[PDB]
Amino acid sequence: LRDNIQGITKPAIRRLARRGGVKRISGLIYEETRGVLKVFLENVIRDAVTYTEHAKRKTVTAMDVVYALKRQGRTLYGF
Amino acid sequence: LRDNIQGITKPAIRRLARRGGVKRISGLIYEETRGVLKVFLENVIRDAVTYTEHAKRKTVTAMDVVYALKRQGRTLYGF
Amino acid sequence: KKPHRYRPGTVALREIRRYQKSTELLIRKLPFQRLVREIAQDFKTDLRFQSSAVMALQEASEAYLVALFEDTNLAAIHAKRVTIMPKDIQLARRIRGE
Amino acid sequence: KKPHRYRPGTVALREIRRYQKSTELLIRKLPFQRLVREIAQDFKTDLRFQSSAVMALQEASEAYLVALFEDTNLAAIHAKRVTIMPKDIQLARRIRGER
Amino acid sequence: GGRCLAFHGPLMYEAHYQGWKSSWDEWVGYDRIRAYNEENIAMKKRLA
DNA sequence: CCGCTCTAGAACAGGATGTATATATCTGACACGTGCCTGGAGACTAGGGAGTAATCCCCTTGGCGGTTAAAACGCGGGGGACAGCGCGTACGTGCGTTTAAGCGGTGCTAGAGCTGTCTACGACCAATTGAGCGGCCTCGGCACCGGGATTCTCCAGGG
DNA sequence: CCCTGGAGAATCCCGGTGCCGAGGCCGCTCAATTGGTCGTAGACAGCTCTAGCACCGCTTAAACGCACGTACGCGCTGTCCCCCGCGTTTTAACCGCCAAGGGGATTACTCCCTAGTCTCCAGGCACGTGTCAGATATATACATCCTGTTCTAGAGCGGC
Repeated sequence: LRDNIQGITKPAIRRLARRGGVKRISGLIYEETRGVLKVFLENVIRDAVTYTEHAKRKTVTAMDVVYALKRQGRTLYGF
Repeated sequence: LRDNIQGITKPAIRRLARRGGVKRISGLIYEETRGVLKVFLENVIRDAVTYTEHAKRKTVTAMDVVYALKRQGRTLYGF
Repeated sequence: KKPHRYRPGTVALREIRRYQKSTELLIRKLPFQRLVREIAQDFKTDLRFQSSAVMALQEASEAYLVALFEDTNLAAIHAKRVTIMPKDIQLARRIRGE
Repeated sequence: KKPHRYRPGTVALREIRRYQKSTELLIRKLPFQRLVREIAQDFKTDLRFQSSAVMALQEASEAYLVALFEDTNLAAIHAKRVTIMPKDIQLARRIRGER
Repeated sequence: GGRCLAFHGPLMYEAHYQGWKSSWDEWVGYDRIRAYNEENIAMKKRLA
């Protein structure tokens, strides 16, 4: 699996900013937003990896993702 | 005790800005800083009031203020 | 014969209104799914994710980025602008402490 | 004859370097202490505060204001300015989630 | 005492020049006059 | 067309005032020593929760076509970020003057530990029992599909 | 250049289908409920004594205020290049369908080590104190910043 950081397409980043009420989006925002999302994903998934490793499990469950988000003050409801 | 919000004097707010690296200090920032400080104090002290009331004590200790700041993610070292 | 030729900004505000009252997921499923596996394979290989596990990751990442975009947009009007910049995001993360 | 007449900003930088390396408290003890009492009077009439209790509140308030001023200052250069503005603080609290 | 007393052209010498730093004072005793503060510091230094 | 004088940008040196240090000496907590003494450790008893093995069924990954929604490319163009300029005001700098912060002192009591005391209170043990949830039957609220429409918005014409 | 009428297109109100997730029902079984019984944390009463509250000298660095001007927030201009709206053509997204096999979930046997005591003792804590690095103090000394004067380059003017 390579070049998967481009999976978050420019209209997808455009649509995300539209939900946030952004009037205009620069061309350099998409590269920065991908990097910010990559950094944020690299922290939540790594925390979920330790949660999955602690349970002697090989598949990451949704409950471990919730605990990974809860410990950083970003608790998620619905899972 | 009235008009004690003016105890945070103009050079005292200026000194706080200088510690934060602020080069130029506006004349309208002192009322805003006092309002922000009043709001921040009205949360921590009230939290310490409930800590003091629950501890069957009528004097506020620094130990109770430590947990009052800690429960909002602002833990203080050195008490 | 004259094309409609909408000026920039009006359809963007229309997209803002149509996507603020809606709740569908903006980011596609497999592109976000494949990004998770590539990131996770750097930490541990032969790792699997449940379908609902990625569902929790996708909604949380979108809401965090939308909230970041809200602060990013709020920085633009604060800086007398309507176009967001990469430096606007850097200021937003620094103030939040991230 | 004329005095030295330092340009606007020169003494400001000297104050910046002095207060960023010295740990003395900028806010005076007594005016801050009476502010604690009048705020706590709205929650409890018969309340007392220790000397260390007011001490802990002062350092946390000073560090929070310094951290707020750091975010307020950084928004000024972000907004092509060097002077902090009340709207910059309102932006700083909202981004931090403190309204 | 007073507000203007100097042997040279006075600059509101008190007992010290007001509006100036403390590292300029001279406390010598000479012939001191007022002359309405050297006729209003020589009519504002010949009007700037 | 060339030389001469006027003018101004800029590098450079000197004065100024707030800090960087070289002792002198105070000084006040720092760490060492001591005397305990109170909590961890060796040893022991007992039991209970997970390591491991087995099962199982279940659920995520890989793996295909289909299709139509959408990313991507490109053209037109259009409104905005920013370089730039001008105004002015309002905040930097500086002391005069005032005014309260803080150090030190004294007195009082508000009340937090501290020690008994006695007392209801909740974990635990028999004994039990009744609606929560897995599952099944039913059913209707809004997704979907169009149909129509007010209805808000841009382009063109007139003053 | 601004005000107003008409029409193109995305959006909003509405009739019909239905279907699949939500509402309702049956067991029933396991966790909620009833009663008793003690060890024990906790409320209550008296002592106290150490730290906070209130007022007082004083003095002095901190703070309010006024005069002045120059860095800077803010108003205004253009542009052009950076980003949006739309036409076209790919493109991989989603749902449609099928197995696969590691793997989550459950049950059971058993075995180690952690719950719970007895005793003690050696490291940790309260107390006491000589002491050695930090702060106050001040002439000395940096030290960079502001400003004044001079050097040299550039444009304008006049004469040959």
